[PDB]
Amino acid sequence: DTNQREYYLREQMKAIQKELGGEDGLSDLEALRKKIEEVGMPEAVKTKALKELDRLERMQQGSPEATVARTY
Amino acid sequence: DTNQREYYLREQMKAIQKELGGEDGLSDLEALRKKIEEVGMPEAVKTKALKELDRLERMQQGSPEATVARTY
Repeated sequence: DTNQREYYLREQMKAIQKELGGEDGLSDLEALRKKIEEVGMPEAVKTKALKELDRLERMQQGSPEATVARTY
Repeated sequence: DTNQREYYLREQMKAIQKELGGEDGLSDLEALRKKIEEVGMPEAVKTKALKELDRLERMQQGSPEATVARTY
């Protein structure tokens, strides 16, 4: 039930996050987060990929740093 | 008083320019939509064309990337 309350909270963040500037998509970073936990993968490289994803998530997009971390 | 005057006159003139605009002004958005919908066309490139159109619909000017997605 505590997770229920939390996931409602972030459902509301879904709503305003969507409508606050238009919706690019299901948030293709969230598509990457889904796909990482589908294909394979070994445990060490899954940890490395999730740290790389969280690093890409909190930087501003369109940076030349970000277009390398997405291609990787 | 001067700040409130500035904001009112600023968006007044911009609304004047919008009204002096019919059919979204020149409105290259609907022009490239008509340039999509009247030729071809396959189906995955339909999705690619509509997502590039939706990336053009959100941001309008200031970044190089808006004109990049226009040309692309």
